[PDB]
Amino acid sequence: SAAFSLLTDPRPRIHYRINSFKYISGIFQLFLGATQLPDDYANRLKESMDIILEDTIAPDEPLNKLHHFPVKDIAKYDSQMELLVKLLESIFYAVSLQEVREESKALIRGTCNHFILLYFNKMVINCIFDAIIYALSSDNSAVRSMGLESVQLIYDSCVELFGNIDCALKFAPLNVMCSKFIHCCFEEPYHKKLAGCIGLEMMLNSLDIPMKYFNARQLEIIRALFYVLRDTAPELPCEVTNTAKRLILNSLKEWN
Amino acid sequence: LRLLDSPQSTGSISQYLTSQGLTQLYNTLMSAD
Amino acid sequence: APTLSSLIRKYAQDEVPIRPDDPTDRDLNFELLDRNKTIIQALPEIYPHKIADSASLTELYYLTQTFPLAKLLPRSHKSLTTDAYESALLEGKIAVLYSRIEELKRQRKWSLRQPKRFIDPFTRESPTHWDHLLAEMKWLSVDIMEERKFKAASCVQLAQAVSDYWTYGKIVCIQRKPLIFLTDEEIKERNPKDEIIPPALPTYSMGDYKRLNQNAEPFKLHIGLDDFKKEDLVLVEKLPLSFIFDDNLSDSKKKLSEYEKAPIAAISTLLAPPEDDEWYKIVIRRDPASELSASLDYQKGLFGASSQLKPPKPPPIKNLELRTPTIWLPQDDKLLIRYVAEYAFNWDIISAHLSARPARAYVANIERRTPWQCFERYIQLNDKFQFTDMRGQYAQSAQAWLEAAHKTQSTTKRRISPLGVGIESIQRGHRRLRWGSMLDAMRKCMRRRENINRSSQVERKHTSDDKRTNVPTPEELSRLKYDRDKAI
Amino acid sequence: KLMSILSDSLELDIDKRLFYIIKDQNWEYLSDYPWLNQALQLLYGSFHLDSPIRLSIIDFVAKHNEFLDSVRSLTAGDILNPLIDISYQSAETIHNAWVVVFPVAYSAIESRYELEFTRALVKLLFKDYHIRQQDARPNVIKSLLDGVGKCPGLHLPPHLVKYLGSNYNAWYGAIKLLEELSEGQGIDNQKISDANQDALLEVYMSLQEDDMFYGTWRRRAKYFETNAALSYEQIGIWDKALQLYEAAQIKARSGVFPFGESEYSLWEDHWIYCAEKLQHWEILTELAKHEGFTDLLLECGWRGADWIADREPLEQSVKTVMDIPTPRRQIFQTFLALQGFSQQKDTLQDVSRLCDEGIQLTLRKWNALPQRVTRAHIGLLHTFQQYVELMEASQVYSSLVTTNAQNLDVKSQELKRVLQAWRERLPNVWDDINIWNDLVTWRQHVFGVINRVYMAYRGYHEMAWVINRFAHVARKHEMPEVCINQLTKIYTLPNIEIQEAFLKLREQAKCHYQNSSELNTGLDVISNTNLVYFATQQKAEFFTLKGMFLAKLNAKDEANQAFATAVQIDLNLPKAWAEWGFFNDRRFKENPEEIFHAKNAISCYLQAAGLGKTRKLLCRILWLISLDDAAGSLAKTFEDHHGESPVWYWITFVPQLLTSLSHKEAKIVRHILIQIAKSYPQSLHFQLRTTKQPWQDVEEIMGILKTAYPLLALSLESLVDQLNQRFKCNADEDAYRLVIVLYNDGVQQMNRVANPREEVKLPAATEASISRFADSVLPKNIREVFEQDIIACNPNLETYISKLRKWRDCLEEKLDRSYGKADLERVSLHLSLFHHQKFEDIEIPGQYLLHKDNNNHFIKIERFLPTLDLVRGSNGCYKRMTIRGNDGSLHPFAVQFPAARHCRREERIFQLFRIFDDALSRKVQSRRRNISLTLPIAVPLSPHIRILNDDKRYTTLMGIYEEFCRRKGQSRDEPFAYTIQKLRAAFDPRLPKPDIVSVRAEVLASIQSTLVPSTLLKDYYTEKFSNYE
Amino acid sequence: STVLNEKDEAINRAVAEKLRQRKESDRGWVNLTDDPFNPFLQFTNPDSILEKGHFPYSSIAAALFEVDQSNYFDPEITQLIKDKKPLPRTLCFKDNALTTPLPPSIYEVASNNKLDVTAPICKVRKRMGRRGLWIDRKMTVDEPLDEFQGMNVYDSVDDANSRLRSRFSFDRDVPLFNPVDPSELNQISSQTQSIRFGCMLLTKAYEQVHQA
Repeated sequence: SAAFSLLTDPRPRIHYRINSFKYISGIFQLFLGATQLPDDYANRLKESMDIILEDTIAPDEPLNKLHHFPVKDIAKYDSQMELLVKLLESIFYAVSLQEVREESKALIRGTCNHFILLYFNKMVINCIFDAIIYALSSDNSAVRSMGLESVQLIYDSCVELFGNIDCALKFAPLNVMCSKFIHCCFEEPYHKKLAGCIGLEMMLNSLDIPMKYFNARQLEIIRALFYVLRDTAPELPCEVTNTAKRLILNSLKEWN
Repeated sequence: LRLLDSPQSTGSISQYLTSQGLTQLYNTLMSAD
Repeated sequence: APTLSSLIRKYAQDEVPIRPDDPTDRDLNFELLDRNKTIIQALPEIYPHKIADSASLTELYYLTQTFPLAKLLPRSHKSLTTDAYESALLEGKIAVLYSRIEELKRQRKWSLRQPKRFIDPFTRESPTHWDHLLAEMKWLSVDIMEERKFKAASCVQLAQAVSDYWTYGKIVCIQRKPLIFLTDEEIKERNPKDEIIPPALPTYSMGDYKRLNQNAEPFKLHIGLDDFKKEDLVLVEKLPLSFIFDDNLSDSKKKLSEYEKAPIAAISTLLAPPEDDEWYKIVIRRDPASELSASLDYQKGLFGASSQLKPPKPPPIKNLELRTPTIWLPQDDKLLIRYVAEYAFNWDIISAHLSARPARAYVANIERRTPWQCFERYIQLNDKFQFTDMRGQYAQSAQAWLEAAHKTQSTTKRRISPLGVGIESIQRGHRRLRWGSMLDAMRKCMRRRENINRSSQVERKHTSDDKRTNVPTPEELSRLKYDRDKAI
Repeated sequence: KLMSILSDSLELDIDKRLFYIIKDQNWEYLSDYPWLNQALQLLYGSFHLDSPIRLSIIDFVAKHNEFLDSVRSLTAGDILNPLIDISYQSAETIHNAWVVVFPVAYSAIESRYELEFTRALVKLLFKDYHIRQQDARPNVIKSLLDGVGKCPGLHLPPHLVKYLGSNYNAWYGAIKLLEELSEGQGIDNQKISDANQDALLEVYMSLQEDDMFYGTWRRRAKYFETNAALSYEQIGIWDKALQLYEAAQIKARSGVFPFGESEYSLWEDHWIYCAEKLQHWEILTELAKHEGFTDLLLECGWRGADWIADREPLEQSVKTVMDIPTPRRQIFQTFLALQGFSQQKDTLQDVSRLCDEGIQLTLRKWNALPQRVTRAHIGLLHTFQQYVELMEASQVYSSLVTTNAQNLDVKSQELKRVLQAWRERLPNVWDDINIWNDLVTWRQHVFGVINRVYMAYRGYHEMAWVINRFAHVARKHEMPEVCINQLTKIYTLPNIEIQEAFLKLREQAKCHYQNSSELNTGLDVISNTNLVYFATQQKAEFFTLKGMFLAKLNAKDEANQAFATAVQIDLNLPKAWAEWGFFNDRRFKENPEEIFHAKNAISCYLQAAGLGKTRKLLCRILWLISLDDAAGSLAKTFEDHHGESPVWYWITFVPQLLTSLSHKEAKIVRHILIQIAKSYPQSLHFQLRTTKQPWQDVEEIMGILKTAYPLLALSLESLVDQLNQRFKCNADEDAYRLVIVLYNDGVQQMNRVANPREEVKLPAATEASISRFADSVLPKNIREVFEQDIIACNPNLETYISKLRKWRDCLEEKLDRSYGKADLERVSLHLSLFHHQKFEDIEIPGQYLLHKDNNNHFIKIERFLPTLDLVRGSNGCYKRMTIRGNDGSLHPFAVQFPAARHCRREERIFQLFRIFDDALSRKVQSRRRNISLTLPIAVPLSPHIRILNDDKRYTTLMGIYEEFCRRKGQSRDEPFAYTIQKLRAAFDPRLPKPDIVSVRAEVLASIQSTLVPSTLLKDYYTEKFSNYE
Repeated sequence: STVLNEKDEAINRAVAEKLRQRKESDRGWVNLTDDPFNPFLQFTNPDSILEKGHFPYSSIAAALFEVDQSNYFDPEITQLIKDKKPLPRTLCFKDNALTTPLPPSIYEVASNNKLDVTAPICKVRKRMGRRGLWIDRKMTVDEPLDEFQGMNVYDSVDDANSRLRSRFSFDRDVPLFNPVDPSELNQISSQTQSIRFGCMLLTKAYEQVHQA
């Protein structure tokens, strides 16, 4: 609890801030080391992509009852998820410090790869996107650059694993990230709206031309952007309004 | 038993409750020497 | 997820029983602790190593029936709880069980109560020839049975060794020694060692034993080294030999049947006397001396060795001469001495302990105990006090205050220092003699309440009546109110 | 470097390091900086550095595995060293780490050395250098006691724990340590248990948590008299407690039963306490003088003798008791200084200095108390008011010194300003009467001084005002006649104004009328004993009281005449109208329907309606109009009654009025319903929509509500329609509900059957229900179970119950498979867009059901939150919205689609208990403890949809049982299986039947012993709540 | 403090009545009702019961305490069991030397606290024999037992198992469970017997409570 405040606060000496980041990263690595993937990753992964190409992985798991995996302490699970999200938020914020930047970057790329692998494994039968939205929401330029590079690495790793853009987007967390951005475009806080808008901007500009998918989702995108235009009161800064207007007037011309 | 048992008592306080009874008791106990 | 019927069927399938002689997760966890804290006890199998405390059911019945709880529970003035009713039902069960026991005993149908049986004086005195023959009986018969079992075990072990040799190869064979050939001239002129104590196999004989019921390895069928790692040697040498024919020529003596010792005839299954197979069980126990408290043992660091009290002055009050003496009873003096010896001279804690009153107590002026009062009383009672001996902050202020108090006591006959009085001469402010003034207050309270009662009574005794002519219904009044409202 | 040296010098074992910390270190710097950090470093020195730390395309895989290998091998240094370096900045980390670590280090201590460790810890706690650590909030002692409490088996002395908790802001840790040993001890431990209870009672008294204090005495005490007196005192009545203590002391001193000093000290002290609360100051004066006490100042000067006179004894007493000063003594000394300043003996600067010192003392006392506001802070708040108003009084005295000769009007403006400021600053009614009397008497002193200086009238009219207010407050406490009599006698102030004297005489006459003497004498003395003098309202009130007294007896005509006289005295006075109406209603109830006094009763009720707390009159009006009138005379009286009706106070009685609309009182209730429609539309709109030639009138008021306020009607109907259409249950929810109903029916049939339930067959109704469930439900495990049950024409009850339980479990798993969280926009676009398109303001539904009196400050809806949460409930899954308010406070709401057929009865019971709560939260004795009935707020949107306030964290006891079974691993239906099997096996046909109650009791005892332990909730809330506070 | 005198006089009355009972009964008869340990019972210790509140009550829960190996004792042995005297032939060994004989530990059948006596590690005798000394043994814990066209009788594995199970079922090193319980003699199951006995006891306890 004091570690979060000390990492955020610049008044304490940089030594204590570095120690607090080390503590936070140690706790996060401890959490990450629990959900271990199967050791034989290569052959099992190949079989898994063959199965998902067969497109029958999901219905096979449920029994006569839909839920077959027991769970315990659902409230404790929710608290653990919240703590994990907050720790990853602190990890993103730690990139601003010059002494932390390199190890924070290495850890964040590693956890990005681990999260994409874990999502693939689960789909064979999350919470990274919330921290991603926070990082895109931050005012500090370095945090925004870290978030943008992180989402770029998400797409790069996805296209590397699946091997092509057309095959990846079908069974990737790209659709889930799209839905998360669209939903957070509807959120009440201003900074969440900014994060959602900038994420949609990069997804519609820097991504490798998946025009058919965005043409399918154009109606939802238009409605979300009009909502973010409506909700922002004029008294607040107009960066989100300008970004939304630019995105609308470019995207609507683009795929139509 | 320690919690639920109360020592017994006798109803000899009917006369002592009256103010004159208290005067008599006070006089007797003060002059007990 | 088992179905409901599966659960109701399972509870009717009895339960696997755990024998009394079986590790039940309540043990010493083996000799994990030090050897010096463990003691080996060798008890005969008849007697029990562990016994549970109990008191005779007659005693329990009498103690419960001297004052039953079922009389108290209806008369309760405090909140009840399930536990009280649990205890009441349990004592009721005690009472009914004892009543049924007594009813069975009265009808002379109680197996535990039997007439004493006659004993022949002649038999118990001297041993006849037949009884010695029967001692030799038991001994050779146990010997023959154990010999047969041991011979079977040894022979099957030898056969298994031959089979192992014929499979893994001459590896298990002996390493061999050089052959000492002698010349023709030589013929021209011409465990496994030491008091061996071979054990014997458990009793399964032949048919079951080729399955080799073994812990993890072949058993020890010959132990001639006799050391027993030097730990079990005393166990071996000091165990009584069992089924002995002659009791080392100690008088004559005679071993009788175990059913002959018991005056009871063992007419019930519960009344079976011990088998007396003459076996010793081995159990390890925690040494009682280990459980005893012992002095702390540790190693000092850089410092802390002989780090080592002093009575610092508590903060004295401002210099004044209008105080009132605080009288200390002998019990208070004893408590102060015991606390000061024990409470490490922390005057705040002593003053808190002596002035602990549990019910909204107004402290009398005489009886109040502030830390300065405790310090003054301790200085007075010590009588070995020295002014310059004292060390600590507040030293000079307290020294000046004490000097001023002594000077005032010398000049003015009034007493400032606390003084002690015995229990005979209880003074005005003490708790022992509150009752006089309190009863005065009680009497005045009764007087006030009687004044309120009697004065109210006569005034209450009055009466009068009035005519109800020209009573007006409320409806006329509502109309009048509306007319007034219209006017305004 | 220093820590490395001090650590590697010591032994690696944790127990030896703990012994070194507790026993060897002297902590030379007197704990100015919390040494727990150094102790924590020394303890952590024993930790290993080998990383046991755990809880509880080919190229890409190679890179990820390399990263994972980097993640692993995380040594304890990478966690501990950052913790060591960060604990320096903040003390909360030190406290938390010590609480976490201490029990584990203690566990390493073998039982052989336990006594030495306890003695060393006691010696460490007893050292005096901690006295400079009082101010730090995460101080050393709090952490030490918390760690001691966490580790079982360690028992500190009781009074030491009491002192440490009291003086170092460690109250709740001390309470935990005292309560752990107070109960669950052997008979040989009676002495230590008694000492622990004594310490706990000290702490409870200190915190002013007097309820648990009285409870602990009533549990511990032995004599019956002590128990009865303590209970009567706790309830609030004091005279009977005084009498019981009197009897107890007399019995003890007469030797009738054994005399024990313990609880005899309690009898003495509590008798003094009840005597001072009952305002027996004059009696206590001689007791204080004879015995010597600290309340001699409290009663002799503060309420008896004047401070300006006989100053020397009071000064000597204050100087004598000034040792170990506490606030109240400082108020006494400051009051002495101020009263001296009145005589110009003392300067104002001296008074200011004394007030500053007292303020510092009270701040220190406040800082001693815990952070959360408890009942103890009430006295300190009263003391704060005392100091502030004392400074105001000092300024008043300074202004008053310059009387300006006859120019009194120059300073009279400032005097009136200060007095009017004082008159609006009073303690609440539910405050203890001691505070009220303290404040009243102090202001009596101030007003007396102002009177003395002031020797077109300038006088002490505030004297009588504060006395009258104190008398009213004493009446609200139901205190006996002594206090009110003393107040009334003091009201007739000597040398008072003629008008004030007449008012005091009238008040005394009214009090005598309340007594039996004037009532027995009659109306000549009850209401005509010179009470009527330029005060028509007082005469009317006295006449009403006399009429009520007459109506208490069988004097009906006399009561009617008295009520008529009271009404004629002042027609505007409402209380006389209400009393007359109640008397008329009593006459109507007693006499049969042959006399229609309801004609007058309803009229006087209607004209008394103009007045808060008028809901009783409206309820009686509705009841009266509900009963028989063949000619409808009461209807005409209601219609002909020209008195205005309070439209706002009919809001609460909207459902009963709507129900009565169908009956013969339609022509009566239609007008009031129309009036309540136009003025307050939203409160009626929801109920009127839900209730939809009876229905023609409903359409008429609906049209009226549409004509006026059209935007409100449009917005509300749009919101309701969207909520109804967009929110619906899936077929899985219906199947789960059907399975739950079938399982409940089967369980009831099996358990409630008088037969031993030895596979008893079920009737054809069960087979028909199983077939219907199989046909209706979608193919799944539940459908298969239903089909299997329908296959057997007459299956055993056990088999059907098992099949239904399996089906319900499968349906529950299927329902819980879906994620609870969701978004509002996808499920319903309009709700998320509502706040943009809303035309006018809307208050949150259900606000009008409360008992407020004005509509001005209602919370208005701002925006629906986009996060819609799905929650599984007992009846089934329900959707939870989250409506934000205008003020920014969330108002979670649950939507129930199935609802129930009996929701109207639930709403009516809710209204009744809300009325009881409103009446209950005003009485002094009930409000002093903050008692509330905490009913939910439920408003019916449509005949099939209702919404009730369902805040998060509501976990039913069934949920607690589910969590316990899930953690332990047992099946939920385990006790039911146990009970059914034991009951079936008990009834063996070989021999006759046993007693059903006895076998049920034994089965319950077995279940408690084996399946469900008694300490279930305690363990759950012990693991749920870590900090003992 | 008069309650102390009341309690001590109650104890005095109880012990005096016990003395008069034993003197009136022991003359010509042997009475074992008063002796608490003489009909010695080696109760089982099931771990199913966890709460452990009022162990005598909860007749079903107490029924898990099946009695095993009932035994009778010589009155002198029972007297030694009372007080803290050691057993006659106890041999206590410490540091390869004899010490003073130790009394049996005292354990609470209810309380689950740690006790200072473990399970019997091994059973052994020391018997001289014609070859020389021997140390016989049995297993302290019983084995699980049975660890191992029309078919011909020789090939029938089940029949051979039946032979090897019946032949080794009456002279085992450790006897079978064979508990001494009244269930078999009542022709009804142990569950029903326990439930109905608890029922009868509880009904009579309630009628006794309602008597006063």
